[PDB]
Amino acid sequence: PQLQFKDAFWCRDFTAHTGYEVLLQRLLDGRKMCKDMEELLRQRAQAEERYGKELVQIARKAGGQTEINSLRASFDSLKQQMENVGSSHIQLALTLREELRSLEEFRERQKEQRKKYEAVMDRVQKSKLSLYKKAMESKKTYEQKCRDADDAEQAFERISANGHQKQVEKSQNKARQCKDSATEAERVYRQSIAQLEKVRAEWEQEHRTTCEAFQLQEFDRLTILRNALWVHSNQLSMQCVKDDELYEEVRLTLEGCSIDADIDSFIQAKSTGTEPPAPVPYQNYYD
Amino acid sequence: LQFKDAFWCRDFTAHTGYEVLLQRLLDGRKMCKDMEELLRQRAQAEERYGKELVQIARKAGGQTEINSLRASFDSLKQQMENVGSSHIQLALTLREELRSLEEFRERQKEQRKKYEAVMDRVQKSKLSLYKKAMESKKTYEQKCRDADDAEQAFERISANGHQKQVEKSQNKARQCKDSATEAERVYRQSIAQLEKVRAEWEQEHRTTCEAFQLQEFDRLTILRNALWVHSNQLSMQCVKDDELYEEVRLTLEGCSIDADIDSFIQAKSTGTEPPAPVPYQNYYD
Amino acid sequence: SKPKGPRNPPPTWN
Repeated sequence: PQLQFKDAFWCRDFTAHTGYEVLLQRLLDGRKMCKDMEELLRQRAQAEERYGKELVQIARKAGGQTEINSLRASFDSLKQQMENVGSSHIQLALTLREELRSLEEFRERQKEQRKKYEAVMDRVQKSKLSLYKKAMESKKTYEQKCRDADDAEQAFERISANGHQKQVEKSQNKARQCKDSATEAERVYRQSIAQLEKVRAEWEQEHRTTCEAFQLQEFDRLTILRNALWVHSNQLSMQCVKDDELYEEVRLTLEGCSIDADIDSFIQAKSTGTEPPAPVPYQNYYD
Repeated sequence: LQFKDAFWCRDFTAHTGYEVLLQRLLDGRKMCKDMEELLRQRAQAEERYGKELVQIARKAGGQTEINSLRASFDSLKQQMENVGSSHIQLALTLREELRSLEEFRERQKEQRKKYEAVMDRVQKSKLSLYKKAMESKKTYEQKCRDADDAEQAFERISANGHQKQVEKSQNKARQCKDSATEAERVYRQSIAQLEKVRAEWEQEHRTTCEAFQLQEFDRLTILRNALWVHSNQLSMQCVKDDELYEEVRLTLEGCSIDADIDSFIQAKSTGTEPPAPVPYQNYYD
Repeated sequence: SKPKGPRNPPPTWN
Protein backbone atom coordinates (compact mmCIF):
# COMPACT_ATOMS: atom_id res chain seq x y z
CA PRO A 1 0.00 0.00 0.00
CA GLN A 2 1.65 3.20 -1.23
CA LEU A 3 1.44 5.92 1.41
CA GLN A 4 -0.12 9.22 0.33
CA PHE A 5 0.26 12.87 1.29
CA LYS A 6 -3.31 13.16 2.61
CA ASP A 7 -2.72 10.33 5.11
CA ALA A 8 0.72 11.20 6.54
CA PHE A 9 0.68 15.01 7.01
CA TRP A 10 -1.80 15.67 9.82
CA CYS A 11 -1.22 17.32 13.19
CA ARG A 12 -2.72 16.12 16.46
CA ASP A 13 -2.55 19.75 17.60
CA PHE A 14 -5.84 21.33 16.53
CA THR A 15 -4.30 24.81 16.17
CA ALA A 16 -1.24 23.61 14.22
CA HIS A 17 -0.95 23.18 10.46
CA THR A 18 2.61 21.85 10.30
CA GLY A 19 1.67 19.10 7.85
CA TYR A 20 0.62 21.72 5.31
CA GLU A 21 3.67 23.89 6.05
CA VAL A 22 6.04 20.95 5.49
CA LEU A 23 4.47 20.13 2.12
CA LEU A 24 4.53 23.79 1.04
CA GLN A 25 8.25 23.95 1.88
CA ARG A 26 8.82 20.80 -0.20
CA LEU A 27 7.27 22.54 -3.21
CA LEU A 28 9.57 25.53 -2.69
CA ASP A 29 12.57 23.20 -2.51
CA GLY A 30 11.41 21.56 -5.74
CA ARG A 31 11.00 24.96 -7.37
CA LYS A 32 14.64 25.77 -6.60
CA MET A 33 15.67 22.35 -7.92
CA CYS A 34 13.82 23.11 -11.17
CA LYS A 35 15.73 26.40 -11.39
CA ASP A 36 19.06 24.66 -10.74
CA MET A 37 18.32 22.28 -13.61
CA GLU A 38 17.49 25.28 -15.81
CA GLU A 39 20.70 27.03 -14.74
CA LEU A 40 22.87 24.07 -15.72
CA LEU A 41 21.32 23.93 -19.20
CA ARG A 42 21.76 27.67 -19.78
CA GLN A 43 25.44 27.60 -18.83
CA ARG A 44 26.01 24.39 -20.80
CA ALA A 45 24.34 25.94 -23.86
CA GLN A 46 26.55 29.03 -23.59
CA ALA A 47 29.63 26.81 -23.32
CA GLU A 48 28.54 24.65 -26.26
CA GLU A 49 27.83 27.66 -28.49
CA ARG A 50 31.21 29.20 -27.62
CA TYR A 51 32.99 25.88 -28.24
CA GLY A 52 31.20 25.39 -31.56
CA LYS A 53 31.90 28.93 -32.75
CA GLU A 54 35.60 28.49 -31.94
CA LEU A 55 35.82 25.28 -33.99
CA VAL A 56 34.30 27.07 -36.99
CA GLN A 57 36.84 29.90 -36.76
CA ILE A 58 39.77 27.47 -36.55
CA ALA A 59 38.59 25.58 -39.64
CA ARG A 60 37.93 28.70 -41.74
CA LYS A 61 41.16 30.48 -40.78
CA ALA A 62 43.45 27.44 -41.03
CA GLY A 63 45.97 27.18 -43.85
CA GLY A 64 47.14 24.26 -45.98
CA GLN A 65 47.20 26.06 -49.34
CA THR A 66 50.78 24.98 -50.12
CA GLU A 67 49.85 21.28 -50.13
CA ILE A 68 48.59 19.42 -53.20
CA ASN A 69 46.97 16.11 -54.19
CA SER A 70 45.84 13.59 -51.56
CA LEU A 71 47.43 15.26 -48.53
CA ARG A 72 45.72 18.52 -49.49
CA ALA A 73 42.36 16.77 -49.87
CA SER A 74 42.91 15.00 -46.54
CA PHE A 75 43.80 18.23 -44.72
CA ASP A 76 40.86 20.01 -46.37
CA SER A 77 38.69 17.09 -45.24
CA LEU A 78 39.74 17.71 -41.63
CA LYS A 79 38.94 21.43 -41.90
CA GLN A 80 35.56 20.65 -43.48
CA GLN A 81 34.55 18.21 -40.74
CA MET A 82 35.78 20.61 -38.05
CA GLU A 83 33.33 23.27 -39.26
CA ASN A 84 30.60 20.61 -39.41
CA VAL A 85 31.29 19.62 -35.80
CA GLY A 86 31.40 23.25 -34.65
CA SER A 87 28.14 24.03 -36.43
CA SER A 88 26.54 20.93 -34.88
CA HIS A 89 27.49 22.05 -31.37
CA ILE A 90 25.93 25.44 -32.14
CA GLN A 91 22.71 23.60 -32.98
CA LEU A 92 23.10 21.65 -29.73
CA ALA A 93 23.05 24.95 -27.83
CA LEU A 94 19.72 25.83 -29.46
CA THR A 95 18.38 22.40 -28.50
CA LEU A 96 19.50 22.81 -24.88
CA ARG A 97 17.95 26.28 -24.68
CA GLU A 98 14.68 24.78 -25.94
CA GLU A 99 14.81 22.35 -23.01
CA LEU A 100 15.56 25.40 -20.85
CA ARG A 101 12.46 27.20 -22.15
CA SER A 102 10.24 24.15 -21.64
CA LEU A 103 11.24 23.82 -17.98
CA GLU A 104 10.59 27.50 -17.21
CA GLU A 105 7.10 27.17 -18.71
CA PHE A 106 6.38 24.06 -16.62
CA ARG A 107 7.86 25.73 -13.52
CA GLU A 108 5.59 28.78 -13.82
CA ARG A 109 2.60 26.53 -14.55
CA GLN A 110 2.92 24.84 -11.15
CA LYS A 111 3.41 28.16 -9.34
CA GLU A 112 0.13 29.43 -10.80
CA GLN A 113 -1.79 26.45 -9.42
CA ARG A 114 0.12 26.43 -6.12
CA LYS A 115 -0.85 30.06 -5.45
CA LYS A 116 -4.52 29.08 -5.80
CA TYR A 117 -4.26 26.39 -3.12
CA GLU A 118 -2.28 28.76 -0.88
CA ALA A 119 -5.11 31.31 -0.96
CA VAL A 120 -7.74 28.66 -0.22
CA MET A 121 -5.77 27.03 2.61
CA ASP A 122 -4.79 30.35 4.22
CA ARG A 123 -8.47 31.35 4.20
CA VAL A 124 -9.99 28.25 5.79
CA GLN A 125 -7.13 27.87 8.29
CA LYS A 126 -7.49 31.50 9.38
CA SER A 127 -11.24 30.98 9.85
CA LYS A 128 -10.66 27.68 11.69
CA LEU A 129 -8.23 29.32 14.12
CA SER A 130 -10.55 32.32 14.50
CA LEU A 131 -13.62 30.26 15.42
CA TYR A 132 -11.51 28.13 17.77
CA LYS A 133 -10.55 31.22 19.76
CA LYS A 134 -14.24 32.19 19.86
CA ALA A 135 -15.36 28.74 21.04
CA MET A 136 -12.85 28.72 23.91
CA GLU A 137 -13.92 32.21 24.96
CA SER A 138 -17.49 30.90 25.02
CA LYS A 139 -16.41 27.91 27.12
CA LYS A 140 -14.70 30.07 29.75
CA THR A 141 -17.80 32.28 29.96
CA TYR A 142 -20.14 29.27 30.07
CA GLU A 143 -18.16 27.66 32.90
CA GLN A 144 -18.05 30.90 34.90
CA LYS A 145 -21.82 31.30 34.55
CA CYS A 146 -22.33 27.77 35.87
CA ARG A 147 -20.21 28.62 38.91
CA ASP A 148 -22.18 31.85 39.39
CA ALA A 149 -25.45 29.92 39.11
CA ASP A 150 -24.34 27.35 41.69
CA ASP A 151 -23.15 30.11 44.02
CA ALA A 152 -26.42 32.00 43.55
CA GLU A 153 -28.39 28.83 44.30
CA GLN A 154 -26.33 28.08 47.41
CA ALA A 155 -26.93 31.65 48.60
CA PHE A 156 -30.68 31.19 48.13
CA GLU A 157 -30.68 27.83 49.93
CA ARG A 158 -28.66 29.43 52.75
CA ILE A 159 -30.96 32.37 53.54
CA SER A 160 -34.24 30.51 52.89
CA ALA A 161 -34.09 28.86 56.34
CA ASN A 162 -34.56 31.61 58.94
CA GLY A 163 -34.23 34.69 56.72
CA HIS A 164 -36.83 37.38 56.16
CA GLN A 165 -39.18 37.46 53.17
CA LYS A 166 -37.43 40.55 51.80
CA GLN A 167 -33.94 39.02 51.85
CA VAL A 168 -35.26 35.73 50.42
CA GLU A 169 -37.06 37.46 47.54
CA LYS A 170 -33.80 39.22 46.64
CA SER A 171 -31.83 35.95 46.70
CA GLN A 172 -34.40 33.97 44.69
CA ASN A 173 -34.41 36.48 41.83
CA LYS A 174 -30.61 36.42 41.87
CA ALA A 175 -30.57 32.63 41.51
CA ARG A 176 -33.06 32.80 38.64
CA GLN A 177 -31.09 35.63 37.01
CA CYS A 178 -27.89 33.58 37.25
CA LYS A 179 -29.56 30.37 36.07
CA ASP A 180 -30.82 32.20 32.97
CA SER A 181 -27.33 33.61 32.38
CA ALA A 182 -25.90 30.09 32.48
CA THR A 183 -28.55 28.88 30.02
CA GLU A 184 -27.79 31.64 27.51
CA ALA A 185 -24.05 31.10 27.98
CA GLU A 186 -24.60 27.41 27.20
CA ARG A 187 -26.52 28.23 24.01
CA VAL A 188 -23.76 30.59 22.86
CA TYR A 189 -21.20 27.91 23.74
CA ARG A 190 -23.24 25.28 21.87
CA GLN A 191 -23.46 27.58 18.84
CA SER A 192 -19.70 28.20 18.96
CA ILE A 193 -19.02 24.46 18.84
CA ALA A 194 -21.47 24.13 15.94
CA GLN A 195 -19.80 26.84 13.85
CA LEU A 196 -16.31 25.57 14.68
CA GLU A 197 -17.24 21.99 13.72
CA LYS A 198 -18.60 23.20 10.37
CA VAL A 199 -15.32 24.89 9.43
CA ARG A 200 -13.31 21.98 10.86
CA ALA A 201 -14.79 19.47 8.41
CA GLU A 202 -14.39 22.09 5.67
CA TRP A 203 -10.71 22.45 6.56
CA GLU A 204 -10.17 18.68 6.75
CA GLN A 205 -11.75 18.32 3.30
CA GLU A 206 -9.74 21.26 1.95
CA HIS A 207 -6.49 19.98 3.48
CA ARG A 208 -7.12 16.52 2.03
CA THR A 209 -7.62 17.91 -1.48
CA THR A 210 -4.56 20.17 -1.26
CA CYS A 211 -2.36 17.25 -0.17
CA GLU A 212 -3.47 15.15 -3.15
CA ALA A 213 -2.88 18.13 -5.44
CA PHE A 214 0.60 18.77 -4.03
CA GLN A 215 1.37 15.07 -4.46
CA LEU A 216 0.24 15.33 -8.08
CA GLN A 217 2.50 18.35 -8.61
CA GLU A 218 5.48 16.59 -7.03
CA PHE A 219 4.84 13.43 -9.07
CA ASP A 220 4.79 15.53 -12.24
CA ARG A 221 7.86 17.56 -11.27
CA LEU A 222 9.89 14.46 -10.39
CA THR A 223 8.83 12.81 -13.66
CA ILE A 224 9.68 15.76 -15.92
CA LEU A 225 13.00 16.44 -14.16
CA ARG A 226 13.93 12.76 -14.41
CA ASN A 227 13.02 12.89 -18.11
CA ALA A 228 14.99 16.12 -18.55
CA LEU A 229 18.11 14.39 -17.21
CA TRP A 230 17.57 11.40 -19.50
CA VAL A 231 16.96 13.62 -22.54
CA HIS A 232 19.97 15.80 -21.69
CA SER A 233 22.24 12.76 -21.35
CA ASN A 234 20.91 11.38 -24.64
CA GLN A 235 21.40 14.67 -26.50
CA LEU A 236 25.02 14.83 -25.32
CA SER A 237 25.57 11.15 -26.11
CA MET A 238 23.98 11.67 -29.54
CA GLN A 239 26.47 14.50 -30.12
CA CYS A 240 29.30 12.01 -29.56
CA VAL A 241 27.86 9.79 -32.30
CA LYS A 242 27.41 12.70 -34.72
CA ASP A 243 30.95 13.98 -34.11
CA ASP A 244 32.48 10.50 -34.39
CA GLU A 245 30.69 9.95 -37.71
CA LEU A 246 32.08 13.26 -39.01
CA TYR A 247 35.63 12.42 -37.93
CA GLU A 248 35.24 9.07 -39.71
CA GLU A 249 34.82 11.01 -42.96
CA VAL A 250 38.40 12.25 -42.49
CA ARG A 251 39.64 8.66 -42.16
CA LEU A 252 37.69 7.74 -45.30
CA THR A 253 39.50 10.53 -47.15
CA LEU A 254 42.84 9.32 -45.75
CA GLU A 255 42.24 5.85 -47.21
CA GLY A 256 42.59 7.38 -50.68
CA CYS A 257 45.87 9.08 -49.73
CA SER A 258 48.78 7.26 -51.38
CA ILE A 259 52.29 8.57 -50.71
CA ASP A 260 53.69 7.21 -53.98
CA ALA A 261 50.74 8.67 -55.91
CA ASP A 262 51.35 12.18 -54.56
CA ILE A 263 55.06 12.05 -55.45
CA ASP A 264 54.35 10.84 -58.99
CA SER A 265 51.64 13.48 -59.40
CA PHE A 266 54.08 16.22 -58.38
CA ILE A 267 56.77 14.86 -60.72
CA GLN A 268 54.42 14.67 -63.71
CA ALA A 269 53.28 18.26 -63.06
CA LYS A 270 56.54 20.05 -62.19
CA SER A 271 59.19 18.11 -64.14
CA THR A 272 61.72 20.33 -65.92
CA GLY A 273 63.61 17.75 -67.99
CA THR A 274 64.82 14.14 -68.19
CA GLU A 275 68.26 14.78 -69.72
CA PRO A 276 71.25 16.44 -67.99
CA PRO A 277 73.03 19.27 -69.83
CA ALA A 278 75.35 18.30 -72.65
CA PRO A 279 79.07 18.76 -71.88
CA VAL A 280 80.73 21.86 -73.35
CA PRO A 281 83.33 20.75 -75.93
CA TYR A 282 86.32 22.50 -77.49
CA GLN A 283 85.19 24.43 -80.58
CA ASN A 284 87.96 24.96 -83.12
CA TYR A 285 87.68 28.33 -84.85
CA TYR A 286 88.56 26.98 -88.31
CA ASP A 287 87.32 23.36 -88.15
CA LEU B 1 59.97 8.03 -62.33
CA GLN B 2 62.18 9.57 -59.63
CA PHE B 3 63.35 13.06 -58.71
CA LYS B 4 66.88 12.44 -60.03
CA ASP B 5 65.49 11.49 -63.46
CA ALA B 6 62.85 14.19 -64.06
CA PHE B 7 64.40 17.46 -62.80
CA TRP B 8 67.21 18.28 -65.22
CA CYS B 9 67.64 21.30 -67.48
CA ARG B 10 69.19 21.07 -70.94
CA ASP B 11 70.20 24.70 -70.44
CA PHE B 12 73.73 24.43 -69.07
CA THR B 13 73.49 27.64 -67.02
CA ALA B 14 70.06 26.83 -65.53
CA HIS B 15 69.32 24.85 -62.36
CA THR B 16 65.53 25.16 -62.44
CA GLY B 17 65.03 21.48 -61.65
CA TYR B 18 66.86 21.98 -58.36
CA GLU B 19 65.01 25.24 -57.67
CA VAL B 20 61.62 23.59 -58.22
CA LEU B 21 62.43 20.77 -55.79
CA LEU B 22 63.75 23.26 -53.22
CA GLN B 23 60.52 25.26 -53.51
CA ARG B 24 58.51 22.06 -53.02
CA LEU B 25 60.33 21.47 -49.73
CA LEU B 26 59.54 25.03 -48.63
CA ASP B 27 55.86 24.48 -49.47
CA GLY B 28 55.95 21.23 -47.49
CA ARG B 29 57.51 23.06 -44.55
CA LYS B 30 54.60 25.51 -44.52
CA MET B 31 52.15 22.61 -44.78
CA CYS B 32 53.77 21.09 -41.69
CA LYS B 33 53.38 24.46 -39.95
CA ASP B 34 49.71 24.72 -40.94
CA MET B 35 49.12 21.28 -39.43
CA GLU B 36 50.87 22.50 -36.28
CA GLU B 37 48.62 25.57 -36.07
CA LEU B 38 45.48 23.44 -36.40
CA LEU B 39 46.62 21.28 -33.48
CA ARG B 40 47.71 24.33 -31.47
CA GLN B 41 44.36 26.11 -31.87
CA ARG B 42 42.32 22.93 -31.36
CA ALA B 43 44.20 22.19 -28.13
CA GLN B 44 43.57 25.76 -26.96
CA ALA B 45 39.87 25.33 -27.75
CA GLU B 46 39.68 21.99 -25.92
CA GLU B 47 41.36 23.37 -22.79
CA ARG B 48 38.96 26.32 -22.74
CA TYR B 49 36.00 24.01 -23.34
CA GLY B 50 37.14 21.53 -20.69
CA LYS B 51 37.83 24.17 -18.05
CA GLU B 52 34.41 25.72 -18.70
CA LEU B 53 32.63 22.37 -18.24
CA VAL B 54 34.36 21.85 -14.89
CA GLN B 55 33.29 25.29 -13.65
CA ILE B 56 29.66 24.67 -14.63
CA ALA B 57 29.62 21.35 -12.77
CA ARG B 58 31.26 22.74 -9.63
CA LYS B 59 29.05 25.86 -9.48
CA ALA B 60 25.75 24.12 -10.27
CA GLY B 61 23.12 23.77 -7.57
CA GLY B 62 20.72 20.97 -6.68
CA GLN B 63 21.13 21.09 -2.89
CA THR B 64 17.36 21.28 -2.29
CA GLU B 65 16.74 17.90 -3.98
CA ILE B 66 16.87 14.56 -2.16
CA ASN B 67 16.89 10.80 -2.87
CA SER B 68 17.14 9.43 -6.43
CA LEU B 69 16.62 12.70 -8.32
CA ARG B 70 19.39 14.28 -6.24
CA ALA B 71 21.72 11.34 -6.91
CA SER B 72 20.90 11.55 -10.62
CA PHE B 73 21.57 15.30 -10.75
CA ASP B 74 24.78 14.85 -8.75
CA SER B 75 25.72 12.11 -11.22
CA LEU B 76 25.34 14.58 -14.10
CA LYS B 77 27.55 17.15 -12.36
CA GLN B 78 30.13 14.47 -11.53
CA GLN B 79 30.32 13.23 -15.13
CA MET B 80 30.38 16.81 -16.42
CA GLU B 81 33.57 17.49 -14.46
CA ASN B 82 34.95 14.17 -15.73
CA VAL B 83 34.22 15.20 -19.33
CA GLY B 84 35.75 18.64 -18.79
CA SER B 85 38.80 17.08 -17.16
CA SER B 86 39.09 14.62 -20.06
CA HIS B 87 39.01 17.44 -22.62
CA ILE B 88 41.75 19.19 -20.63
CA GLN B 89 43.81 16.00 -20.99
CA LEU B 90 42.96 15.98 -24.71
CA ALA B 91 44.65 19.37 -25.07
CA LEU B 92 47.84 17.95 -23.55
CA THR B 93 47.66 15.01 -25.97
CA LEU B 94 47.22 17.33 -28.96
CA ARG B 95 50.07 19.58 -27.80
CA GLU B 96 52.33 16.52 -27.52
CA GLU B 97 51.52 15.67 -31.14
CA LEU B 98 52.16 19.35 -31.90
CA ARG B 99 55.61 19.13 -30.30
CA SER B 100 56.44 15.97 -32.27
CA LEU B 101 55.64 17.59 -35.63
CA GLU B 102 57.69 20.73 -34.97
CA GLU B 103 60.60 18.53 -33.88
CA PHE B 104 60.35 16.53 -37.10
CA ARG B 105 60.06 19.76 -39.11
CA GLU B 106 63.32 21.19 -37.75
CA ARG B 107 65.12 17.88 -38.36
CA GLN B 108 64.41 18.17 -42.09
CA LYS B 109 65.39 21.86 -42.20
CA GLU B 110 68.76 21.06 -40.62
CA GLN B 111 69.44 18.35 -43.20
CA ARG B 112 68.00 20.46 -46.02
CA LYS B 113 70.40 23.31 -45.21
CA LYS B 114 73.33 20.90 -45.58
CA TYR B 115 72.33 19.86 -49.10
CA GLU B 116 71.66 23.50 -49.99
CA ALA B 117 75.22 24.40 -49.00
CA VAL B 118 76.63 21.57 -51.13
CA MET B 119 74.51 22.42 -54.18
CA ASP B 120 75.13 26.17 -53.91
CA ARG B 121 78.85 25.38 -53.76
CA VAL B 122 79.15 23.14 -56.82
CA GLN B 123 76.60 25.15 -58.84
CA LYS B 124 78.51 28.38 -58.18
CA SER B 125 81.72 26.68 -59.32
CA LYS B 126 80.00 25.22 -62.39
CA LEU B 127 78.67 28.64 -63.42
CA SER B 128 82.01 30.27 -62.56
CA LEU B 129 84.13 28.00 -64.77
CA TYR B 130 81.55 28.24 -67.56
CA LYS B 131 81.82 32.04 -67.49
CA LYS B 132 85.61 31.64 -67.49
CA ALA B 133 85.57 29.18 -70.40
CA MET B 134 83.45 31.52 -72.52
CA GLU B 135 85.80 34.41 -71.76
CA SER B 136 88.62 32.15 -72.97
CA LYS B 137 86.65 31.38 -76.14
CA LYS B 138 86.12 35.08 -76.92
CA THR B 139 89.84 35.75 -76.48
CA TYR B 140 90.82 32.71 -78.56
CA GLU B 141 88.48 33.78 -81.37
CA GLN B 142 89.75 37.38 -81.24
CA LYS B 143 93.34 36.14 -81.49
CA CYS B 144 92.44 34.01 -84.51
CA ARG B 145 90.78 37.03 -86.14
CA ASP B 146 93.88 39.13 -85.43
CA ALA B 147 96.11 36.39 -86.84
CA ASP B 148 94.14 36.19 -90.09
CA ASP B 149 94.32 39.97 -90.52
CA ALA B 150 98.09 39.90 -90.00
CA GLU B 151 98.53 37.08 -92.53
CA GLN B 152 96.36 38.77 -95.16
CA ALA B 153 98.37 41.96 -94.64
CA PHE B 154 101.55 39.97 -95.33
CA GLU B 155 100.08 38.45 -98.51
CA ARG B 156 99.32 41.99 -99.68
CA ILE B 157 102.87 43.37 -99.45
CA SER B 158 104.66 40.05 -100.14
CA ALA B 159 104.39 40.55 -103.92
CA ASN B 160 106.74 43.39 -104.90
CA GLY B 161 107.85 44.62 -101.47
CA HIS B 162 111.40 44.87 -100.19
CA GLN B 163 113.05 42.19 -98.07
CA LYS B 164 113.06 44.49 -95.03
CA GLN B 165 109.39 45.47 -95.25
CA VAL B 166 108.28 41.91 -96.04
CA GLU B 167 110.14 40.54 -93.01
CA LYS B 168 108.42 43.20 -90.89
CA SER B 169 104.94 42.12 -92.01
CA GLN B 170 105.71 38.40 -91.68
CA ASN B 171 107.12 38.85 -88.17
CA LYS B 172 103.79 40.44 -87.25
CA ALA B 173 101.89 37.45 -88.66
CA ARG B 174 104.03 35.03 -86.66
CA GLN B 175 103.59 37.15 -83.52
CA CYS B 176 99.81 37.05 -83.93
CA LYS B 177 99.76 33.33 -84.78
CA ASP B 178 101.70 32.56 -81.60
CA SER B 179 99.24 34.63 -79.55
CA ALA B 180 96.35 32.60 -80.98
CA THR B 181 98.12 29.31 -80.23
CA GLU B 182 98.66 30.10 -76.54
CA ALA B 183 95.12 31.49 -76.33
CA GLU B 184 93.92 28.16 -77.74
CA ARG B 185 95.72 26.26 -74.97
CA VAL B 186 94.08 28.50 -72.36
CA TYR B 187 90.73 27.86 -74.06
CA ARG B 188 91.42 24.11 -74.14
CA GLN B 189 92.29 24.02 -70.44
CA SER B 190 89.14 26.00 -69.61
CA ILE B 191 87.10 23.23 -71.23
CA ALA B 192 89.02 20.62 -69.21
CA GLN B 193 88.40 22.34 -65.87
CA LEU B 194 84.74 23.00 -66.72
CA GLU B 195 84.14 19.34 -67.60
CA LYS B 196 85.66 18.29 -64.26
CA VAL B 197 83.15 20.36 -62.27
CA ARG B 198 80.31 19.45 -64.65
CA ALA B 199 80.54 15.73 -63.86
CA GLU B 200 80.92 16.66 -60.18
CA TRP B 201 77.71 18.71 -60.31
CA GLU B 202 75.71 16.05 -62.17
CA GLN B 203 76.57 13.48 -59.50
CA GLU B 204 75.85 16.01 -56.75
CA HIS B 205 72.51 16.94 -58.31
CA ARG B 206 71.59 13.25 -58.53
CA THR B 207 72.46 12.74 -54.85
CA THR B 208 70.53 15.83 -53.71
CA CYS B 209 67.46 14.86 -55.75
CA GLU B 210 67.40 11.36 -54.25
CA ALA B 211 67.74 12.86 -50.76
CA PHE B 212 64.95 15.40 -51.35
CA GLN B 213 62.66 12.60 -52.56
CA LEU B 214 63.33 10.72 -49.32
CA GLN B 215 62.50 13.82 -47.26
CA GLU B 216 59.20 14.32 -49.09
CA PHE B 217 58.38 10.63 -48.65
CA ASP B 218 59.01 10.99 -44.92
CA ARG B 219 57.07 14.26 -44.65
CA LEU B 220 54.07 12.88 -46.55
CA THR B 221 54.12 9.77 -44.34
CA ILE B 222 54.23 11.57 -40.99
CA LEU B 223 51.61 14.13 -42.03
CA ARG B 224 49.33 11.36 -43.30
CA ASN B 225 49.82 9.50 -40.01
CA ALA B 226 49.32 12.71 -38.01
CA LEU B 227 45.94 13.23 -39.68
CA TRP B 228 44.86 9.66 -38.94
CA VAL B 229 46.03 9.87 -35.32
CA HIS B 230 44.29 13.23 -34.88
CA SER B 231 41.01 11.77 -36.16
CA ASN B 232 41.35 8.80 -33.81
CA GLN B 233 42.07 10.97 -30.77
CA LEU B 234 38.99 13.09 -31.49
CA SER B 235 36.92 9.96 -32.10
CA MET B 236 38.35 8.42 -28.93
CA GLN B 237 37.19 11.51 -27.02
CA CYS B 238 33.65 10.86 -28.29
CA VAL B 239 33.86 7.33 -26.88
CA LYS B 240 35.12 8.54 -23.49
CA ASP B 241 32.36 11.15 -23.26
CA ASP B 242 29.66 8.62 -24.18
CA GLU B 243 30.95 6.25 -21.49
CA LEU B 244 30.77 9.07 -18.93
CA TYR B 245 27.26 10.08 -20.02
CA GLU B 246 26.34 6.39 -19.80
CA GLU B 247 26.98 6.62 -16.05
CA VAL B 248 24.20 9.21 -15.86
CA ARG B 249 21.74 6.93 -17.66
CA LEU B 250 22.63 4.03 -15.36
CA THR B 251 21.91 6.23 -12.34
CA LEU B 252 18.63 7.37 -13.90
CA GLU B 253 17.54 3.74 -14.32
CA GLY B 254 17.64 3.39 -10.53
CA CYS B 255 15.60 6.59 -10.17
CA SER B 256 12.02 5.69 -9.22
CA ILE B 257 9.48 8.50 -8.85
CA ASP B 258 7.29 6.54 -6.43
CA ALA B 259 10.35 5.62 -4.36
CA ASP B 260 11.33 9.28 -3.89
CA ILE B 261 7.80 10.26 -2.84
CA ASP B 262 7.54 7.39 -0.35
CA SER B 263 11.04 8.15 0.97
CA PHE B 264 10.10 11.81 1.50
CA ILE B 265 6.89 10.85 3.31
CA GLN B 266 8.66 8.47 5.70
CA ALA B 267 11.17 11.23 6.55
CA LYS B 268 8.91 14.31 6.85
CA SER B 269 5.57 12.85 7.98
CA THR B 270 3.94 14.84 10.78
CA GLY B 271 1.06 12.51 11.68
CA THR B 272 -1.39 9.93 10.33
CA GLU B 273 -4.49 11.04 12.28
CA PRO B 274 -6.30 14.37 11.80
CA PRO B 275 -7.02 16.47 14.90
CA ALA B 276 -9.98 15.40 16.99
CA PRO B 277 -13.10 17.58 16.67
CA VAL B 278 -13.78 19.99 19.53
CA PRO B 279 -16.96 18.76 21.26
CA TYR B 280 -19.43 20.39 23.63
CA GLN B 281 -18.16 19.89 27.19
CA ASN B 282 -20.94 19.93 29.77
CA TYR B 283 -19.84 21.61 33.00
CA TYR B 284 -21.68 19.03 35.14
CA ASP B 285 -20.67 15.86 33.26
CA SER C 1 23.40 5.24 -29.67
CA LYS C 2 27.08 4.38 -29.14
CA PRO C 3 29.98 5.89 -31.13
CA LYS C 4 31.98 3.72 -33.50
CA GLY C 5 35.24 5.19 -32.24
CA PRO C 6 38.82 5.10 -33.50
CA ARG C 7 40.03 2.68 -36.14
CA ASN C 8 43.42 1.26 -37.07
CA PRO C 9 45.11 2.71 -40.18
CA PRO C 10 45.08 0.69 -43.41
CA PRO C 11 47.40 -2.31 -42.94
CA THR C 12 49.22 -1.39 -46.18
CA TRP C 13 50.58 1.80 -44.56
CA ASN C 14 54.16 2.17 -43.32
